[PDB]
Amino acid sequence: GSHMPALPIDQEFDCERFRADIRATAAAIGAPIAHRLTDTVLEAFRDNFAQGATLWKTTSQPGDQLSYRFFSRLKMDTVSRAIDAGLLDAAHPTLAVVDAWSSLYGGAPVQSGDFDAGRGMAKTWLYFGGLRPAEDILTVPALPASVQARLKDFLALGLAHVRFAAVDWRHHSANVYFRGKGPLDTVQFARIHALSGSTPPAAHVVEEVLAYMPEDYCVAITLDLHSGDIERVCFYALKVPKNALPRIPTRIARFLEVAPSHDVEECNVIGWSFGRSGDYVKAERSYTGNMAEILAGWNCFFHGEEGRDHDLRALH
Ligand SMILES: *[C@@](O)(Cc1ccc(O)cc1)C(=O)O
Repeated sequence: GSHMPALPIDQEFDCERFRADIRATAAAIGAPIAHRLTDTVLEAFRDNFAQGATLWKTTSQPGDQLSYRFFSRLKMDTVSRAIDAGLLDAAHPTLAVVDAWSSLYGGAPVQSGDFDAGRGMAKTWLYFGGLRPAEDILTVPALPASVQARLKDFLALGLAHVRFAAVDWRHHSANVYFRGKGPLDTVQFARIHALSGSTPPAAHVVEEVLAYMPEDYCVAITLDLHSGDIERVCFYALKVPKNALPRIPTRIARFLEVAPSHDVEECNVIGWSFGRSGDYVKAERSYTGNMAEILAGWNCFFHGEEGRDHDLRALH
């Protein structure tokens, strides 16, 4: 239009440019778009995106959603806000576990938000504020007996501290984020992979995941919140530079190429997800608000850096 403003090219979060980039990136990777829903998310959580690290995610699954996420600096009840805005059932059965988890340690945990371009509110992510004993997370009364039962299987693998938990609002499951004292080796990999029910992989799949883990490693476990079944596990490598990337699916290569990053220090994340329904690769990519800074503040370890958790080692 005859004096329509140019979308900025600088680093600072701009909401109108975000809307355009969500649309462009969904199109670029062949993902679905929900215009109205996307506008509702952007209106409800504008400040969260502005003040946190806003970033992208997808998986190598064909046609999978283009997701967009805020990692929070502004601490507030994002779940209540989601419900106010019409983005989440007020009767969702996972609300009780999310409130329990959020209320721990006198309310220290901080919620972040994970959305899909085609489907709206996807996940609520909880940073718990340090290395929490797995017990504290897996034995809140809101969790049924069959979920709390899994505690002992985790402790038996030396997966004894939890750093994050992410509730999936379509599937009444949670991804629980552990840090193990490593190095991660072949046998520890196999014992973790075995939880998923996935067919054992060839030796080079494992060798490659092991080459990209920090010494003290982060692994997410997908837990059905009714049955306690484990569907999936996922091993993460954070801030992998483009010239050091592992072998990736062409869909992930495309994603990393087309999704824009405006951060001073670019941040790509690669997850190797293994699961009974099929393996895949997850990718995340920085957009605005300094993803790397948030992750370092959480005491995450970056590819190529020392990767030793001293506090953890004093506890084990
Ligand atoms: C894990 O790698 C989990 C993880 C994965 C992606 C992002 O962005 C943050 C955290 C960890 O280091 O705790």
